[PDB]
Amino acid sequence: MDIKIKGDTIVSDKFEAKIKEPFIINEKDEKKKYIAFKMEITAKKDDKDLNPSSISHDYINITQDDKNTVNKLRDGYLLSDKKYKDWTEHNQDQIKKGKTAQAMFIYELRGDGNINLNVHKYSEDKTVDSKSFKFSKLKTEDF
Amino acid sequence: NMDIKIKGDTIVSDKFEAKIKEPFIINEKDEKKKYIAFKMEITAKKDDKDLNPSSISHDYINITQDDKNTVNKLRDGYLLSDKKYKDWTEHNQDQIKKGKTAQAMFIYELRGDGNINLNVHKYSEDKTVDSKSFKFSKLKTEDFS
Repeated sequence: MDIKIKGDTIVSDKFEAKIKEPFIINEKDEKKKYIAFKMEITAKKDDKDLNPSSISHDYINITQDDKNTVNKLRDGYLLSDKKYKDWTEHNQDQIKKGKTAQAMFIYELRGDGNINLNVHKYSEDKTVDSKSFKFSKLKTEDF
Repeated sequence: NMDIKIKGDTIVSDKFEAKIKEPFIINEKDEKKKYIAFKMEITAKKDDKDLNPSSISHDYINITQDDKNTVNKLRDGYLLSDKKYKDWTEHNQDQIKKGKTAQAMFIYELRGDGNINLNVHKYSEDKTVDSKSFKFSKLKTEDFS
């Protein structure tokens, strides 16, 4: 199945995610930082696999530039989430054929280099399209 | 298809060069198992997502160890934690930029106390193309808990 990024929007036969502007969660308690990608995913088929968590798992790689390497970023988990419940409460739940839900995906930052959102077809993780974000210009929310 | 060599203490290919730091044993004291550790300074020579250290070792390196009747293929090791070697393992999965060099470390599960051979083989075919040997007797050995 084929996949693209159109401006600010991921596009596939099965779904479209609108990438809201990402930002840092500064987890002040354990001096760790995450990058958070809010998104408005709208399901285009009826398919139990179409939950946001397994979308991101299935089709998205985040990486972050660094002095000698290009760093793959791990999935982030937050101690609690009263804060973002509005955007996470459906990260596990399937999306109805016509409908749109809010999702948010967290990755564990390491460094301060620019970020790349990559997109890859289901099986193969060769990057098919990408979007980059200047780190310097991302807004940063504490915890 | 791509060609490969060992020059002294260094691996050489069109895509990269690894410097083989002197290897050594991790004695995992908790589960009475030993590993051989190859620290390395890999420097990428192309731009290529496949060029991460893990998949290099996988793609191009066989370790073996001599034994009384056989010559033993050594498995890939995994350590319980790795605060200890984070310096050398944190990038084992990540790609290396066209001109840059990163520290990698590859662990193999020892079986026996025979001498070690590092073999090198082209991408597809695993016929050894070049090799280096290390006398086991003289390797330094670092514990763990």
